[PDB]
Amino acid sequence: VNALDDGAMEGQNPLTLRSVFSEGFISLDKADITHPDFGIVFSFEDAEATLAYTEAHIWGRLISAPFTEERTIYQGQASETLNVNPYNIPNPLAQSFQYDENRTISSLGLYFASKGDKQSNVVIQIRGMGDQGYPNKTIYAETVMNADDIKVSNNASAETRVYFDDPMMAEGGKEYAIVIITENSDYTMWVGTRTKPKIDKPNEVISGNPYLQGVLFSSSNASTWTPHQNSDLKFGIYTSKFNETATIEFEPIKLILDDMASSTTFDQLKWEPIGNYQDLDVLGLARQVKLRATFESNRYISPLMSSSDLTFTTFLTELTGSYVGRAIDMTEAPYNTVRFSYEAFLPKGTKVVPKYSADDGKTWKTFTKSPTTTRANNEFTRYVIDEKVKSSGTNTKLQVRLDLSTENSFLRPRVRRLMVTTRDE
Amino acid sequence: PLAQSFQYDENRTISSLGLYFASKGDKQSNVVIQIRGMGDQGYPNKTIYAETVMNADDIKVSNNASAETRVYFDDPMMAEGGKEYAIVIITENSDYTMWVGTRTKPKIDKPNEVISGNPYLQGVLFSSSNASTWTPHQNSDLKFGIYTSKFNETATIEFEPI
Amino acid sequence: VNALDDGAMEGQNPLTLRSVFSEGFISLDKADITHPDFGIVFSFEDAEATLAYTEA
Amino acid sequence: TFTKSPTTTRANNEFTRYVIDEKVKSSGTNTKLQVRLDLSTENSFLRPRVRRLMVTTRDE
Amino acid sequence: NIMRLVTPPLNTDPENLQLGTVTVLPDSDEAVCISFAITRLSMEDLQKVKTRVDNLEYNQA
Amino acid sequence: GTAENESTIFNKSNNSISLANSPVKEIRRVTGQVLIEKERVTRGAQGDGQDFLSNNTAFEIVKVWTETSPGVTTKEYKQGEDFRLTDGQTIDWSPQGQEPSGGTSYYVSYKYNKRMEAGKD
Amino acid sequence: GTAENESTIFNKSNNSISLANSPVKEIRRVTGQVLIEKERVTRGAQGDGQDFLSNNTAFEI
Repeated sequence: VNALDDGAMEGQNPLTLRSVFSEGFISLDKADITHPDFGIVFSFEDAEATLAYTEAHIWGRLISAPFTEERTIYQGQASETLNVNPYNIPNPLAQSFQYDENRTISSLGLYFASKGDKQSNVVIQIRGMGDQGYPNKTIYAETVMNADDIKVSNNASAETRVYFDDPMMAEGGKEYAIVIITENSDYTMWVGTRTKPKIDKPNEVISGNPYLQGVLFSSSNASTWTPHQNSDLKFGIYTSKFNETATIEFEPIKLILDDMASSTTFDQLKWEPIGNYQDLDVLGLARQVKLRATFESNRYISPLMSSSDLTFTTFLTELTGSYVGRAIDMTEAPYNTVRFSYEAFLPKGTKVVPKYSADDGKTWKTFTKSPTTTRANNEFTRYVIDEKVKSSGTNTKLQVRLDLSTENSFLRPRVRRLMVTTRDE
Repeated sequence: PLAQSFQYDENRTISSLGLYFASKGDKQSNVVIQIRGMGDQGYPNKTIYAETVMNADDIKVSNNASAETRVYFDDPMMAEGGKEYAIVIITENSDYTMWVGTRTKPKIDKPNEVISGNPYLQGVLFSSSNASTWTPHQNSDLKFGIYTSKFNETATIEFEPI
Repeated sequence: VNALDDGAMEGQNPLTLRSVFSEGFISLDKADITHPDFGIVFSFEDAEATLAYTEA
Repeated sequence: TFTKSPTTTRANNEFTRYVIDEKVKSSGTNTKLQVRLDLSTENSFLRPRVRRLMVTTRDE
Repeated sequence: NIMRLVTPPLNTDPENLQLGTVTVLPDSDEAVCISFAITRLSMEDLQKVKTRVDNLEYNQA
Repeated sequence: GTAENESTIFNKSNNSISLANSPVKEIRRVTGQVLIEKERVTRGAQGDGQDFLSNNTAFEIVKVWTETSPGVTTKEYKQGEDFRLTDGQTIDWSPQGQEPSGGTSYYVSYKYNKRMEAGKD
Repeated sequence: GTAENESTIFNKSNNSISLANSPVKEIRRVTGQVLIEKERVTRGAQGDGQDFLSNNTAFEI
């Protein structure tokens, strides 16, 4: 348990705890991030691991949203334009915020005054705030916004919406900073500054601070930040609240009379189209047929997928991958018994298969015992396995692995608090 | 005191530094050169990885930023890849100045030309009144040079004849 | 091994691990720098200690 | 000073791990501990270096 | 087998106590002897182990 | 009669090769240079150590690299300053340069003489 | 133990090559590519026919 929180490991000949291996999911140092099966994305704010979407022609509409967004923070006053890279224009910015309670951040609102060419893009990130009130190098969210997605206006009216593939869980009382990075020198954003006139209402002036609990920052390298106490971005943060169930309807569409039997065979609550299907029909032979899908919603639904419009190909995708830890030399502590423990959240149509290797990944084993289950919270359940992996003799090496897989894109598994200990009995 | 941040993309063995001074104090004055680590929030920290004392005679000066004083440490500074480090320059004398490059300003030896972009993109010039609280200068960087070394199989010394 | 990475020790009446002592060479807290025979110098970047040159 | 010779295990190209396990007292038990390492060189250029010092005691 | 891969024979006959293992270098008079015999623990040793556990949990706290 | 080291240059355009003697009883051994692409290797725990290849007849290292995602090279290592071939069995990291982190995994590409198997090769 | 096909690229600048396994008993075969200059042949009496070389392991002319 103490090793779970340690979060760092040396690059070359590391001192390593004998017969102990744990992964708090708070740093990349423990992970073998260049193994060919490695496929996780991390959420350091939650200390959780999951799968990100990968793209490896009927269109679909999200009739019932899995969550409903609400704008809790909104700084609307704007007076001036600040270049996103002021200290490298020939001849990055951030804005801090906080919440008094635990909120699920689903999307961000930004206002851009100008943009670059078609091929240019802007990287939007959410970074944590250190003890001394400045942004840190930790990144909790990241996305790439193309030029076509960035709306611009000459009166701060156009609001480009930023979505992330994983929701940002903002703990109450902790400061977080939005971070905006782009190599192009032709990107500008509106900023509200105290005592300056408003853009749309010159008669009025920004009397007080625009957003009292936040400060604008600027940097030439995204490491050293210069604060602007009297200035804050024009921005809006949206927080979501998930509901019981969500629904999709595919726009109305192998031999048409027969294919309904094949269709209704595959579309099932425990086959690849997990989404509890329904179907509206015209006259049998018609190519006009309307499929409908429904699933149980949860707080980890991807805001990007929800906002984006679907297809029957992008939906109904098997996302898969593994966590794989760095191999551990147990030559000085031989073992023949292993205690494998982990917490996993398993939606409908998901699996988490623990594995180990005694040979630096040259082969992979699977436990024969079934795990004993203890409930951690509403989502996560603790799985523990205690098996004598070797009947006689002792292993001298250990490598730890977890294989995550899905049946569709909206429902994905999550794992956290992985602890593995070994004994000689 | 002043400081300048830098970083490397690989593990390098830093052997010496290069600095440029515009003026110096008297014979008895000296300047303390240090290499300090960079904290998570992009500021210098109190940890000191190297330290040395440079006398006035070792400090070369020039009116066109042409003289390069070389600083050597007794122990090499092993710079870890992806980590930021900050040179730090401390002296109690008030008659020590250094050349700095600032964006949009004319060059000393070529006033026709101006520094268009940032001088060193991955570093920032710092200033402080107590070597604890640092005020960054985003548009300015020191004129400096950092030397890295590759060691060879054997070394040989020869002495003057008896 | 865990104590090797602590690098902190109180001045007056420090709580110390029983039957354990480790030096990470990352801080002066563990070292008796005032000892007469103390003549070693730390390199915190490498977490190593070595000898500095002395003319005498 | 320890009477046993240390058992050696290699760490990397330069450093080597030295480990000593000796019953320092035949009968009775000590109640104090103070660790020391003595470094010395023959010339100025070649010097030793030490790291990861770990000392543990037992009652057996 | 080659010296990097060589291992002692695997036995589980209850009627025998293992004393140790002898490794002979390939075509040589030299041999490496190591003792691994399962020695007893007396009640004094077990009490000492219990005290060491007590010190461990104290240090954990 | 015994024929040994009967030699023929292999052409990609024509896989067949003929034997000189007519009344052949048995083929003792067929051996040829083979290239392996993207063999995964796990970096040993000793720093500046030796990692063993899957075949003990190697003779040239073509590439040594890592990928975070299929086809994206994260780093490539420069032979003769980062690593060298030793005994035709191991990648040796004893040179001064960079090495993969302990207990991580990386890719090797190399040439080796394979003893070809009847029915299979 | 037997090692076969053990391999090395030969250098004109350094004639010596090593063997991987330390305690060598005997070498069964050393072999490599060799170039012959200026070997004499007499043309066989049959038209459009075959002339034999001094070695039966040739592979480029």
